[PDB]
Amino acid sequence: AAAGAAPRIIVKMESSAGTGFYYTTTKNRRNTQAKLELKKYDPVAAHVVFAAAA
Amino acid sequence: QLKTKYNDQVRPALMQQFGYSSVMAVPRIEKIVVNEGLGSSKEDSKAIDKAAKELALITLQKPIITKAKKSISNFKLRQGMPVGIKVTLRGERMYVFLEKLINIGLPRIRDFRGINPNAFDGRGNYNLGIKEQLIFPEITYDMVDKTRGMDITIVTTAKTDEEARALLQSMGLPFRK
Amino acid sequence: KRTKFRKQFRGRMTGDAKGGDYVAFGDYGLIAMEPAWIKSNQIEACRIVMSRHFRRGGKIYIRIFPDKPVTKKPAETRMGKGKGAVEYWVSVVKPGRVMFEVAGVTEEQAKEAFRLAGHKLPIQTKMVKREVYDEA
Amino acid sequence: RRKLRTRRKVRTTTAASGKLRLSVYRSSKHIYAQIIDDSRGQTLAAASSAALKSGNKTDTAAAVGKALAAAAAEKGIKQVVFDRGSYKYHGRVKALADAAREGG
RNA sequence: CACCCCCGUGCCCAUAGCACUGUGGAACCACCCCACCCCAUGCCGAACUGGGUCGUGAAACACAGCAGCGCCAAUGAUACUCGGACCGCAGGGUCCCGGAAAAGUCGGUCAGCGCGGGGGUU
RNA sequence: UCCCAAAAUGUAACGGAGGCGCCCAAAGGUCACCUCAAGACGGUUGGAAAUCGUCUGUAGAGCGCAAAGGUAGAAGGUGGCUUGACUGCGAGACUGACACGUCGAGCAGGGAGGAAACUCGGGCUUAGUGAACCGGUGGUACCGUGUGGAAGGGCCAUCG
RNA sequence: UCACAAGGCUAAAACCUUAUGAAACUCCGAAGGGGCACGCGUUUAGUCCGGGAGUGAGGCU
Ligand SMILES: [Mg+2]
Ligand SMILES: [Mg+2]
Ligand SMILES: [Mg+2]
Ligand SMILES: [Mg+2]
Ligand SMILES: [Mg+2]
Ligand SMILES: [Mg+2]
Ligand SMILES: [Mg+2]
Ligand SMILES: [Mg+2]
Ligand SMILES: [Mg+2]
Ligand SMILES: [Mg+2]
Ligand SMILES: [Mg+2]
Ligand SMILES: [Mg+2]
Ligand SMILES: [Mg+2]
Repeated sequence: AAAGAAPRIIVKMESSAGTGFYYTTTKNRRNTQAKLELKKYDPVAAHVVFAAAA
Repeated sequence: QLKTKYNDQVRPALMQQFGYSSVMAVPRIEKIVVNEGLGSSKEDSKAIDKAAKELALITLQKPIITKAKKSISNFKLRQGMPVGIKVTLRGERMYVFLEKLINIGLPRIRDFRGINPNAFDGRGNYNLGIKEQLIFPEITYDMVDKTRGMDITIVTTAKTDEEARALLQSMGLPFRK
Repeated sequence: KRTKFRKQFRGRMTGDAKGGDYVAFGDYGLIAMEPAWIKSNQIEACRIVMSRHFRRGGKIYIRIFPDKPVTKKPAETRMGKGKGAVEYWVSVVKPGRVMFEVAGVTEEQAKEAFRLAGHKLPIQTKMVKREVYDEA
Repeated sequence: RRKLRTRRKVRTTTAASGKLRLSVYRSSKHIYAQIIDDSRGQTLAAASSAALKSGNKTDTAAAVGKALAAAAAEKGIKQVVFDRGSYKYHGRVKALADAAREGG
């Protein structure tokens, strides 16, 4: 969207699977503070949980 | 405990007094309800801690923090924040704390001569809240900080106020005449 | 006269008078005959006329009331740029509607106070006298 | 307070489900577990517990689960839906369950 | 259902609701009693839950009475109005033809139709 | 979003009012549980309003924001577990001049909650948006100019 | 919901009788309209594929 973006930021959720695959959504930094930890499907295998890469 | 038996000896007392066609159709006692509505001006975490302590030490039952109904009038009010403290006593511990009260409470009350006999819950029940805390069996000024007071509400399953009244008194209760 | 708080602007349309064609609160009554608009000041005028003629005190029921905002654009403006800003207030008196009720005065007094009010009015009128018990 | 029952009741999609729903009633120390074809205003099987009970008051749940499911064998009922009540699926009505849930 | 009654559960979603009122008890329901555990309380067996009585049917429920309230609601006429034609400078209004309300008056109503089970008819 | 808008949709004006360019890691998925505003009587600080109790109580409340519709058998308030705020698709419609846009059963992989029937491909819904072009980044090994490599492009993703 | 006429009543609000306005009020609610099936009954248009357009200032009641 736009640059200034203090609350909510487009973060990319990259896999642990080392496949290559990632996701994108938004986190508030008011409430995530540290990191983001989520469990979604991987289409290069089946279902292997990612972490909030920059 | 014993108080239960005394209720069961008030039961033919009120059966005989009122001529009830049934023994369950007689005034009984549902819960005791202890409120502690400090807050509004007392926004101190320390203070609601103290009220928790005091309540837990007299009533022998954990107390609930009844928050602000989120009504925020001109003066000091707000959304979801501690403003009152409730402890609902019924059954056993009701009878235990209530006997603690007739026994050691209103007697040890500074300048005591009974309470208001003019009608309460005209539906047929009766409340009565009580002030000071320096008039107690368990509360001490040698185990607190400042000085407070509370609220008390019984539910007589009566049908009018004369019948409530009767139950109350013959259960052992001071009516200031 | 005016309403006290509202929404602001309005519109215009017509057919015959809803309620009420009947004579409550009084013994004699004055009735519209024409689909007018009626401004505060026009009533104010009728009120002051009749109030004077009755002296102290009689009894005066001003049934009609101006809730309708009428606007007028500023002086010398080309159309558009907006809607005109609330010039004055009208009360949409439809025919047959009873505008006035007076009582505590003779028939004569009523006739006169009426006629005097009538000459101050944008529209023809007629006076009448009770029997209209549709309800009470 | 009637909210729990009419809640789960509508939450059991009556007809469009296909399956048959199965009532209970363990409030008193007598129950009624009915089996209903919802749509048609008719009640199929059923297996009460007030025409002799052995003696058990809540221990007998498994019994009438097994008894009901027994009626279900004969009438030919293999599919089901569990219409509980204000009853929070725990002990007694869980017994009636597990019982019918094997003894079909 | 054989006749009643009670328990569940439905179609119906107030002419089916509420109040006042009477009836009801071991035969279903209810309160009841106990709770260290299953289970559960933003606190408390109040509620969910669990072991079970007697006692009471007073509360609640079921049933009956009732038209105070609520709800349902005519005919008659009217409002408006398709479509035929008209008057008024205009605000607005009329005639013919069919359709036709709302509110109100008459009233109507303390519902009706099922399924299953239990328990009774010396 | 409402009114205009003439009881189908649609419909203009420098006509009449008001919001948006977000927010939420729980405000989502599921599972389970709870019922509101307000007034009247009586209640230690209070005493217009606080917190407790009884009675009334179909919505006179609440829904992150505008309003409209909607909603008490929940969308409203609370808790447990959670990552369906998922890939590969899309029967069939709504809607637009086109491009767009919207709803969506059902199949596969593979998971979440539930005892289970089941529900979940974001949020009660309707705003929270930017077509191409040129470029950044992670994967991919489709083309690669004698051949084999590599520069470079292409594809899916994605940021400006 | 907002606005409003006389009175009651009360400490003013709520509430009671009487009484009324509303594009952005609605317990209700027509005439008419719109979709679909038939054609129970008359009549002539339609739809699709392809060639050629012009029009996109409208005017009055
Ligand atoms: Mg005409
Ligand atoms: Mg006619
Ligand atoms: Mg007719
Ligand atoms: Mg009855
Ligand atoms: Mg139209
Ligand atoms: Mg146009
Ligand atoms: Mg270019
Ligand atoms: Mg690349
Ligand atoms: Mg490359
Ligand atoms: Mg009516
Ligand atoms: Mg042009
Ligand atoms: Mg043009
Ligand atoms: Mg034109």
